[PDB]
This record gives sequence, structure tokens and C-alpha cells, in this order.
Amino acid sequence: AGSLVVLGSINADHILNLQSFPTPGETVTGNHYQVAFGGKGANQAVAAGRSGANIAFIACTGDDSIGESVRQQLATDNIDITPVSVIKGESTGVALIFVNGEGENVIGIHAGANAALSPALVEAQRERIANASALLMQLESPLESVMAAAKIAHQNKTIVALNPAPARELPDELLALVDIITPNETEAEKLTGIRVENDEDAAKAAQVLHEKGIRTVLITLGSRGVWASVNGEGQRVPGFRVQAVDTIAAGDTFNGALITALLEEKPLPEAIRFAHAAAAIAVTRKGAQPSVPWREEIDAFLDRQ
Amino acid sequence: QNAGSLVVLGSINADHILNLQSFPTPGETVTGNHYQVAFGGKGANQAVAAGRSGANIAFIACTGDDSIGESVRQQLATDNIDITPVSVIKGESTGVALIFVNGEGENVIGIHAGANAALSPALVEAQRERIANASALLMQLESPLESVMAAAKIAHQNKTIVALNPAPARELPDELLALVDIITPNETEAEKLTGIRVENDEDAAKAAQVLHEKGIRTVLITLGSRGVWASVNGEGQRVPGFRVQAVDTIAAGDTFNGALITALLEEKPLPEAIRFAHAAAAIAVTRKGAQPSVPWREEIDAFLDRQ
Ligand SMILES: Nc1ncnc2c1ncn2[C@@H]1O[C@H](COP(=O)(O)OP(=O)(O)O)[C@@H](O)[C@H]1O
Ligand SMILES: Nc1ncnc2c1ncn2[C@@H]1O[C@H](COP(=O)(O)OP(=O)(O)O)[C@@H](O)[C@H]1O
Ligand SMILES: OC[C@H]1O[C@H](O)[C@H](O)[C@@H]1O
Ligand SMILES: OC[C@H]1O[C@H](O)[C@H](O)[C@@H]1O
Ligand code: ALF
Ligand code: ALF
Ligand SMILES: [Mg+2]
Ligand SMILES: [Mg+2]
Repeated sequence: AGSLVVLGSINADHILNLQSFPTPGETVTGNHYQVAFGGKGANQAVAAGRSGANIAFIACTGDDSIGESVRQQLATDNIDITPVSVIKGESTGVALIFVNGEGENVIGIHAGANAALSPALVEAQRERIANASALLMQLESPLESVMAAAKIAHQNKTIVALNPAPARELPDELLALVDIITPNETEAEKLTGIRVENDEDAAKAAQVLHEKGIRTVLITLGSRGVWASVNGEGQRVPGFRVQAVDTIAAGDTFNGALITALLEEKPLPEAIRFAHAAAAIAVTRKGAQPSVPWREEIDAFLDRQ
Repeated sequence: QNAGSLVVLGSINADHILNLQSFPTPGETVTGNHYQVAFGGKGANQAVAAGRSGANIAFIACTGDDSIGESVRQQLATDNIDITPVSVIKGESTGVALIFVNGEGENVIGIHAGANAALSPALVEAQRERIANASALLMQLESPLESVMAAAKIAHQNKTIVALNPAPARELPDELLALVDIITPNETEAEKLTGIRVENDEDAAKAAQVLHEKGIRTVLITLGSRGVWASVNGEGQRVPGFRVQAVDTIAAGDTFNGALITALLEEKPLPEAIRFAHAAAAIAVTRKGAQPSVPWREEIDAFLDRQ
């Protein structure tokens, strides 16, 4: 299979499960607290690595203890971490997460070292990106850097996969360089101005993105699967049914597993199926990276289906 | 010389504070502009305020048998606090608080109780004599209610003044309220306890009357920047605080409580004592973090002797 390069963030997640989100000036006591590795970039790199991809990770951690700790872990996740830089005088990103009884969450992020992943660090990886089969990025890294990497990938026929999260508007200049975009419903609406409530809303949101120059649009619909569309022709690919416990990193797992499948030359529908399986398993576990399944587990899940 | 002895019974937390523009909304993700890890917990914040402002105080609390716990205990000892009553709970982690602070300076807090949940009636009973011989007992609501109740009863039977900062906000049984001598709710807490929303010196008085009838003689309802509505058995007087540029109001109330009791134990009349407390709190709101923002006595008097 071809080589994958993931460029993104690394976070130390602090997760507190509680009943309800604490309104202003208020205080709430949780029932479970967990400190686990997170960050969309790292989560997606782990999903790729564990699912069987040949992946290298471009990222930055701080020169702190947690940073050394996450780098050691990532290496055991089948990830080439040579491209992971240690930023002197900077702390490793941190995420403060609240989960209510309804499973919905609120995320506050301290970028830390992640804000140091600059266009300069990207240029230093020019050759790595040019020779890769695909480049997977999210929006927890500086936009200028994501833009720079996208241009290198474009100039070199390297597939550009962009998970537009966290939600935000993006310049047409970037969108034009994307081959595969994976917004969830809130992200699709934020990018196209179209709210996605049903499959019909999805198709209209996808059309906007196709017109922006993105050939493959995959709008994740949570438990409803995903609306897969290739230049206007699309359909919803249902996911698998499971009892959710924690959906943090569900989307990240979907992306990492998806690209692994595509790089193994599995047709899109099959690849999405592979991705849904990995994601389904992920939602039945707690924490971001701890809940990311391995290839053996994914295929097993698929075979028991 | 030394004023009466003060005993603070409450929580200990390690705060994880993220300053951001706007609190995020469901399913949302926001990037803040500043992150800080500092010592917190209403119990500890109030103990530090008392210690730093000059009180003779001992602290009944629990930390976990983790590194952060040993770290906070060592720090507390340097804040003029007798930490002999601080227990280390084996197999438990120290309390943690996750905090978001928006552009206006307000905050929201999510708490992982940890070892704080282990501060039991049994640990309180072990301090029976310490509480009985103290001039005052200061507590909050981040410790098990059963324990606060037990401590209140011991203090009551021994004429030990019971000062209760009813935070975080929640309803309390009449059985507890009856044992309180001084209660310091903020507006949301007053409303939560009396069912009366407080928005001005008319409502405050009405909320205060409800508490007086529950058996609490001294009711002090903090009004944020508007100071406090001080009331002793129906006779209420408003006491304005000081004007300063706020940066972080986390622990403003905690600082108020710790400084207040120190002033009262030095026999300063209530109005003066509240002024002393406002000064300490004012300084606290101009600094970041909970305990790091708590001022020392020298600083408090300076601030005062300059007004
Ligand atoms: N409740 C669920 N049950 C099974 N799979 C889910 C569930 N929620 C999400 N997934 C899986 O993870 C993917 C991403 O879900 P989604 O919520 O849209 O993304 P994100 O995690 O970024 O918000 C889905 O397409 C699906 O494969
Ligand atoms: N903006 C402020 N300016 C000056 N003092 C303040 C300010 N906010 C709080 N304080 C001080 O701290 C005390 C308690 O503040 P308040 O917001 O009512 O309580 P809490 O912090 O528990 O919610 C006040 O009585 C005052 O002395
Ligand atoms: O998508 C989930 C991730 O987003 C945030 O970056 C947290 O670190 C978490 O791991
Ligand atoms: O009152 C502020 C405190 O409340 C919570 O206990 C946090 O730990 C913080 O230090
Ligand atoms: F960049 Al395209 F269709 F993916 F123009
Ligand atoms: F305990 Al009281 F008035 F403070 F009865
Ligand atoms: Mg999970
Ligand atoms: Mg402050």
C-alpha cells in the first residue's frame, strides 16, 4: 500500500463525565475522570497506524514530560514519529473535556506546542509529503501550515484528505486543493451555510463542496453513518449499531481507518464500511486514543457481521 | 496576642484553568488563550486566605497519595497553616477541577472529588477535641454533607463559632442551617437556599430574613463588585467593596471568607472585618489562579492604609 502522512495536533486529554454542563458561575461534580492522550492529529495517526497503515506523523509536542510520554506511546502505535518535533520552551497541547449524561461534550483547547507547527516545519517535510500517497490533516494546526502542506501535496499528486474539525469557515484557496473532505454535520453546515438534517440536506451541502473543487465529500451523520458523494453522485452508507459509552474520537477513528482502507485499494464503499467498523468499536470504549481499535479487532468485527 | 484558633474543614483541588473568549457550546470546540495549573479547592483556598492574612489556623482535609497531593501539602505548610489535620488517602487521587474562564472573567467549574469524598464523619470525630477547642470552624460544600453536619454539631455543642460558605450552590437541610452562626452565600447561593432571587438591597434583606428565621444570626450575602449585604438578626447594612480592574475572580469569595474570619477572630467589629475582607478579595481579583492570587497580611494592610 502507499504511504500516509498525517499532519496535526497532539493533546493530553482531561475528561470529566458529569450529569449536566455547569451553567456560568456554577460548579458540578462528575462521576468519572480520565487523563488520556488526544488531539485530532494524534488520534487520526493512531487509528491509521493501528488499522495497518504505513504512516508517518508530522506534529509538535512540548519539551515537557507528557510530551516525551506521548511520543514513546505513538511509536508503539505503528507510527513513524521521526517527523514529530519537540518544541523547546513550550508545553504540550491540552484538552479539557466535559461529557454530560446525554453523551454530548464541550471541548476547551490549549494549543501549546501545536501552534508551533509552522509553514517552515512543513517545508522541512516537503520531500516526505511529495513522496506520500496521501496527506491527512485536521484544523487543530495553524491554517497557514495546513495550506502550505496542501499545496506541496497538490504539486506532487499526493492525495489531500481534510477533516475540517474543529468547525470553522475555510478559504476557497484551501478547499480547491482538497481531494477528500470529511465534515460532520455541524462542520458541513459551517462550510456551506446549509444545515444537514436529512439525506437531502447532505446532498445539497456536498454539492457546494463539489463546486468548491472537492471531488469526494463524506458527511458523517453520527449513528446514521455517512453521506458519501463523488462529484454529485452520492448515497448514505449506514454505520453499525452499538451501545455507545464515549464518542470522543469517533470521527478521528473514522478518518484514520478510512485512509488506510483506501490506500489498500479497497473501493470507497468498502473502505467506508471498514471505517464504520473501526469507529463503532471506538464508540464502545473510553478516551480518545485508548478507544482506537487494532486491525485484528476491526477485521474480527467485520467477520462477525 | 494570638487571636482565637481557627479550624478550616474542606476540599483540596488541583485546578486546570483555561482562559477563553466564550464558553464553548454543546458539540463545540474552542481554543483558549491561556492555560494554568494551580492549587485550588474552596477548603484550601479559604485556609490559605486565613493563613496568609494572619490567622492561627489548622486545616482538616484529605489529599490523595499522589505526587500532586504531597506537593499541595508542602505548599500549604508555607502558607502559615497547621496541616497536621490533613490526611493522605491511600489508593485515592487528589481532587481536580477543570475550569473555563471567558472574556468577561466569569467561570464554570467541573469537579473530580477524588480524596475529598473520603473526608468522613469518622475523620471528623477524630478531630473532635481540635474542633471543640477552636474559636471558630469554617466550612464549605465541597466535602460530604454528612461530615459538614457532624463537624457543625461538635462545634455547636462546644460554643465553637460555625461559619459556613454555602458553595457550590445547593439546598441545605434545616438541621444544618440551625447550627450556623455566620453564613456567606453569594447571590445564586442565597436564592438557592431561600428561593428568593437577590438583585438589590431589598431582596438581599428578604433573603437574609429567611436565613435568620432558619436560625442563622449573621448573614452576609456577597454581591460581587457591589460588596456585601451584611445582616445581623434582621438589621442589615450594605458594605461596598473596593474598585479594581478584575483579571480573575476565581477564589474571590474564598479569599473573602478566609480574611473575614481572621478579622473577626482579632475582635474587629463586623463592618471593619468585612472591609478587611473586601480588601483581601479585591487584591485577589486582580491576580490569576486561586491560591496564587491570595494576598498576604502585609499586602492587605498596605492596600487598606492607602485607601
Ligand atoms: N452512535 C454511533 N454508533 C455507531 N457508530 C457511530 C456512532 N456515532 C458515530 N459513529 C461512527 O463514527 C463516525 C463519525 O461520527 P460523527 O459524530 O459524525 O463524527 P465526529 O466524531 O467527528 O463528531 C460515524 O460516521 C460512524 O462511523
Ligand atoms: N469585580 C470585583 N471587584 C472587587 N471585588 C470583588 C469583585 N468580585 C468579587 N469581589 C470580592 O469578593 C467577594 C465575593 O464575590 P462574589 O462574586 O459575590 O462571590 P463568589 O466569588 O463566591 O461568587 C466580594 O464581596 C468582594 O469583596
Ligand atoms: O476529536 C476528539 C479530540 O479533539 C480534541 O483535540 C481532543 O484532544 C480529542 O482527543
Ligand atoms: O472557588 C474557587 C474554587 O472552586 C473549586 O473548588 C475550584 O477548585 C476552585 O479553586
Ligand atoms: F481539487 Al478537485 F475535484 F478534488 F478540483
Ligand atoms: F444558631 Al442561631 F441564631 F445562629 F439560632
Ligand atoms: Mg471511545
Ligand atoms: Mg483572580
